[PDB]
Amino acid sequence: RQRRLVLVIVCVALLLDNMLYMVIVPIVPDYIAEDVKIGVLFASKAILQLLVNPLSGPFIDRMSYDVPLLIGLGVMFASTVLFAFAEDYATLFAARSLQGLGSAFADTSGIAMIADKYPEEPERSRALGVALAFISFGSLVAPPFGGILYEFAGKRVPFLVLAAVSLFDALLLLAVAKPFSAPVGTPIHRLMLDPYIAVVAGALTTCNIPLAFLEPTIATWMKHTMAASEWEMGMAWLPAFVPHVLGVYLTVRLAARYPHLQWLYGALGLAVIGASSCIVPACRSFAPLVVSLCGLCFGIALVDTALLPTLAFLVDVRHVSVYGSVYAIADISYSVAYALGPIVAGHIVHSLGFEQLSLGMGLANLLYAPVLLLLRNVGLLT
Repeated sequence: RQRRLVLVIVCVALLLDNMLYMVIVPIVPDYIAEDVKIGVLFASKAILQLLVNPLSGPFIDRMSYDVPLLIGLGVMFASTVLFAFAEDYATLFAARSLQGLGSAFADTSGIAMIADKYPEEPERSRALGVALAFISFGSLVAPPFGGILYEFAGKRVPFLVLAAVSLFDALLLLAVAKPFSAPVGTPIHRLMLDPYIAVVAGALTTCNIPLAFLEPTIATWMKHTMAASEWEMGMAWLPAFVPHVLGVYLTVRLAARYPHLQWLYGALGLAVIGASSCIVPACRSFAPLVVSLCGLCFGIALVDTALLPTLAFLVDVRHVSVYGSVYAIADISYSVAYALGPIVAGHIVHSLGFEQLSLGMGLANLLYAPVLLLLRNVGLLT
């Protein structure tokens, strides 16, 4: 028990958190439906994640990661009960913005708590891997079932049930950890100018471009002239979970036998992601495409559970020992591709076609692994 009971509560608060940013995409254009106006609504979540994260950086490391987590959970509960009482454009826009703010306040605090409660070499990696696996189980296998549940019942009862469950989890966390009972960190604008952190931030912002750009342009490529039914459009990302957990487990296991090596895994993951992005075109069948998607999803875990604890290690070694405003920088890095995707992907696909942007993403991905080589002396720093 002890610290382990908190980890389960935080992890579940992230599984249901990622369920909602991706169960509303197929629901939006059943009400409003000239296509540029609907693009901004889908980009509202990531836009607010860039204008609140720098302001919420120093906020997190000032009151021990509890009040920000509770604030984020409350805001997201408020935003969940608003998606089910909405039919017009403005209400959905406001709900999406509130969801983005709640994510920006909650995910960083949860990751910081997980990193703080497990200070050690062989346990922090395991905790972060568990958190990432719980995130992936909510982000990659849930929306297929949520779509069927909405098609059967609707959008009122399930969303209210989700809000009730989120409130239950928040109340459980409040009862377990009591914040209302009787170290100056490094600011972001000076933490950014670190040669050993900018590379990691760039790798994080580069390893997430293919996921942000494949959606929502993969459906119009599946249905267009290649034998696409309706099941194999929502069931094309579900068999993409086993490689992810396998990669997370493999990287966590290999991070213990070899302690020094924490850049080779990132380079290999980036290479795999680039190769998968390059090979995703030119597959005139469902099975090769789903295999390429499997490889693409597997490559991301290698980068994630090899460059996520590296930030904590660096901020502990050559800075002050507070775990905040660093995962905020990581979140800023991660929330740029998702902001740039649903607005530029359609234009790029219409102009150059779904055969050159994929190679461009692959070439960009295979141009940073050499850059990730300036992380060879980490662990020797004194």
